[PDB]
Amino acid sequence: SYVLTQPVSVSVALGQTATITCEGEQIGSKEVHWYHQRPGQAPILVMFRDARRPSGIPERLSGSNSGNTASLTISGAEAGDEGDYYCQVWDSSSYTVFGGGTKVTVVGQPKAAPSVTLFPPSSEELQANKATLVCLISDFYPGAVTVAWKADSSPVKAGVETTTPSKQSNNKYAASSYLSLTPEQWKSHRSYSCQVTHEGSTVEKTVAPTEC
Amino acid sequence: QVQLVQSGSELKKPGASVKVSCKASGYTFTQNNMDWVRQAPGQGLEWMGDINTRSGGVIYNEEFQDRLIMTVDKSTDTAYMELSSLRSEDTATYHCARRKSYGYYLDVWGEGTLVTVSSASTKGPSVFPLAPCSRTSESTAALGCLVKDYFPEPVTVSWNSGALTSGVHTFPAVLQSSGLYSLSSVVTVPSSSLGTQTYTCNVDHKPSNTKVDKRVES
Repeated sequence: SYVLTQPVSVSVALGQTATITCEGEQIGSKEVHWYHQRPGQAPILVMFRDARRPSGIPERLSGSNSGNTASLTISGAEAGDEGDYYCQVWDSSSYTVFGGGTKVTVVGQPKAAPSVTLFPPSSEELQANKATLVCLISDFYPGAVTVAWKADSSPVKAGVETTTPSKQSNNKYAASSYLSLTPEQWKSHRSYSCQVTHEGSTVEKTVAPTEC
Repeated sequence: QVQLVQSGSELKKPGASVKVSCKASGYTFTQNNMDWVRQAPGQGLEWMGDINTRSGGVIYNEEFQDRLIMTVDKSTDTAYMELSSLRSEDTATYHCARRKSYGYYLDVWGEGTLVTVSSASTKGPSVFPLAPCSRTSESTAALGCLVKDYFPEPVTVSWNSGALTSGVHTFPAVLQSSGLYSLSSVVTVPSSSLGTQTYTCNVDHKPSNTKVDKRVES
């Protein structure tokens, strides 16, 4: 049962260099291959036979293998390099073996303020005896975001479901927050607000049932 | 173009079986072996097996041999994975991946098929239009679709039958305490085109065979 061991995580800043290791007993006598899986995508081959790059992979990615440690080095780190990297070997008895993956996060990136949109419950939903307010938060960086809902300025501490921030193909984050109300609760207030705080800056959007 | 097109996502009960297909094109099917690799949510890659597309002989990951049948149809260049006696922990995305000819790495991967194994009911989403009631004169406008209360993942959203791609942002789903998911998709348009063209979101939920087209702006 041949085992490949990788670190759990590696951080690398923009323009910088970092190395991911893949340890195995006498792995230097095997050929090692590597895959990069971007968030929400399928894996892609990025290195094969220790050190050969397939089509489209830039020379700033390099591989090596000796002794009991193979490695993949990302230099000139770019935002698109983020994701999970897996090493792999073929063993004559264990067949295809994968390492457990290393999560690579690209840090030192610049701030992008979020775009926030707040939608009221639709007429179709109110007809179905439900009311969901939808707060969409996009194009932000870093990922840390706080969301607070208010009903006429008073904090709402019931019916809120917020998504953990996830990366967009833009390398910026997105998150959603949903507030569930009954149609009577929705029409009982003058206004509702979704307040989003990102890197010390707060932005707010409001909706009013009388405008609907 | 080398393509590996997989069948749709499904919900199966524990004890049942699933058969996933991988149609290959753009190369000579019998020149490469085909592998199957799965990934449970938030976890790593797990190799399941490899098939020789000429002989139909397979090499299995021993842990799956008793309940995995890998086959190919050489007349339709299609590879199949049939996993039986399904268990809760078989919930995963199953990928086919082409093995390098005369090599041992996987050079092309299919996009995957999510198979959820659960006794829970499938539920197709209810799609609601997202529009401002009366929002401040500006050339931007946000229109959307709230894809509510579905199970299991995944759902795909497109706008105007795929014609609309610019300014489209489909958000990852929230999982509610009720065990149901909801997601939203928004399009940021030019405010001038609001009255000229209709905007419709197209929602596909393969596990429930649900397809919904929802007019947001007329």
